Amino acid sequence: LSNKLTLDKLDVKGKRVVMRVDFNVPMKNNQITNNQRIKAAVPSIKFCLDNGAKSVVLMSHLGRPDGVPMPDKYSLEPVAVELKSLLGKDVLFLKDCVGPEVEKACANPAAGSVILLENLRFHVEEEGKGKDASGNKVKAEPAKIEAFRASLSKLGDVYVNDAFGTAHRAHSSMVGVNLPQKAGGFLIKKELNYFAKALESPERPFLAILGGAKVADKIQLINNMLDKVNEMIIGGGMAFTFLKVLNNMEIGTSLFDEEGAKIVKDLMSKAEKNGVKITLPVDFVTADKFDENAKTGQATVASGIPAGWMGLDCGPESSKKYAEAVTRAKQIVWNGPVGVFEWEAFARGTKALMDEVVKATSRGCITIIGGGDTATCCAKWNTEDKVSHVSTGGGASLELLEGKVLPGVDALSNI
Ligand SMILES: Nc1ncnc2c1ncn2[C@@H]1O[C@H](COP(=O)(O)OP(=O)(O)O)[C@@H](O)[C@H]1O
Ligand SMILES: [Mg+2]
Repeated sequence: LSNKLTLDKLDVKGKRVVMRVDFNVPMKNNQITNNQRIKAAVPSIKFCLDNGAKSVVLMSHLGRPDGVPMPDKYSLEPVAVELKSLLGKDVLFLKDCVGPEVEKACANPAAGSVILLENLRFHVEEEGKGKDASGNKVKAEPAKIEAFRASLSKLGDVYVNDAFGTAHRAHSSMVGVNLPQKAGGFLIKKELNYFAKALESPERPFLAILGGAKVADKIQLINNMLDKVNEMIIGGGMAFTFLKVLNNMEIGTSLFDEEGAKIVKDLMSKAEKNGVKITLPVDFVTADKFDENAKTGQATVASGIPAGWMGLDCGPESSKKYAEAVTRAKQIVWNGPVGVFEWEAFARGTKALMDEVVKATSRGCITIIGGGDTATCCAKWNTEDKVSHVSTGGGASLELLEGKVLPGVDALSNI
């Protein structure tokens, strides 16, 4: 960022600001479970308003609608409502993010107008791909992508990107906006500065804790991370891929990444060569279906998971092994709950791991927890202030740990 235009050097007096934020907040039945990512953008938004912005037009994705409109499942409308509360200002919600009606509402707003656009991923051109409404994979057309970007660019005179949590995504709203000044917000500044200091020479041992459910994405990041860390917990939804390939463990209907499976053995060889201690769980809480009211069971690696059942949390021997890796660390980066922590039957391991990480912070371990869902763990159990840093970035944070530049940063104007 030292090299890039940032919002503190952007003259906004009388300008419309179009601002990409990560408002991809966790939900249960169109209710916001954690407004952390919303609050995190407020400093950038208030700056613009305080310094005389004509308008701030906010844009984000929510979940993975795959390029089809899904207002019933994936609308940002609840986020506009929560934003109102957080800003003390009213927020005009629009039901689309591009096209003539949107351009019109954004062309010349009343001074101080805050506008939140609908889910960008209701359009295929944001990601550059998705699925048609029948579930068949489609790829977007370049001339349509270009038009999508041109339409977004009409909505502001100047562009800010404060979407740290999405900064690893080279999507239209993140790298494609064509305006003369493209400036990083304060949340991006705050996050890049923390990780720059913490990644420069990590305290050792440096433990990465990888869990969660986006197994196809995350498994592809392990290879570079193995040059940076001394230990790695591979837990949550990611473990099953590894145990299937390594132990031939019967995993039931647990998450499994078919492509990921093909590099597991390569990753474990690299880990052995780099002296990275891999800790996989050894036991599970199982469920007879993917429901919070499912019947619960126990499984071990040796027993396997029964057919039709899925592992949704680690068990007590796993928690103990996770605790011992946490006890040995001087620095930790954790992204991905180690169970379906949202559901109380499957929350105990993630809760146990959190208690250990809080303890560790107390004896001077540098502890970093990131992700839309992993940070919600901290909100759930009131630990946001009992670890060293809660980041709004999960996958974005792991890509920094890999040593990469984030495209959403790299696309900003130079100083
Ligand atoms: N064994 C599992 N099977 C399915 N989902 C899991 C498992 N363990 C954790 N999860 C889920 O992982 C999700 C979070 O994954 P992810 O989005 O990758 O993390 P973050 O948002 O912190 O980057 C949670 O919603 C949680 O329910
Ligand atoms: Mg997530």
